[PDB]
Amino acid sequence: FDWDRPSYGYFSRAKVIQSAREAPKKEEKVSYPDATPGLPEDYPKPPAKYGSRFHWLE
Amino acid sequence: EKSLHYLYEENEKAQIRLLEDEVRRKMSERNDYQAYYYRPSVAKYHRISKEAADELEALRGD
Repeated sequence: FDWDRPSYGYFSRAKVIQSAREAPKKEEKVSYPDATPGLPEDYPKPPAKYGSRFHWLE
Repeated sequence: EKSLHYLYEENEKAQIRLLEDEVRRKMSERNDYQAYYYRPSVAKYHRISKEAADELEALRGD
């Protein structure tokens, strides 16, 4: 057949091919529209109305 | 007028105390907001372990 035997580790490397079949899908990030909302960093902080509102304080 | 001002301040403090009690009750009923009544469960360690397991696939070889 006039074929050459390959080396000892020819078939154990990484194979790069031009596959005709398209890759199925990219892993999309799951959307959670109603998560737990925290206090944002851009939220203004005025002083509290009548302070701590505890007994006898402010 | 001093008693009128002190009564107005104490009455407004009473309304804000009732309103924050209602807000805290509705927050603890649903565990919605991230300040009180919220147990922060994080998957930082799971993502770290998944990134490490993806990194050791490149390390597999000879």
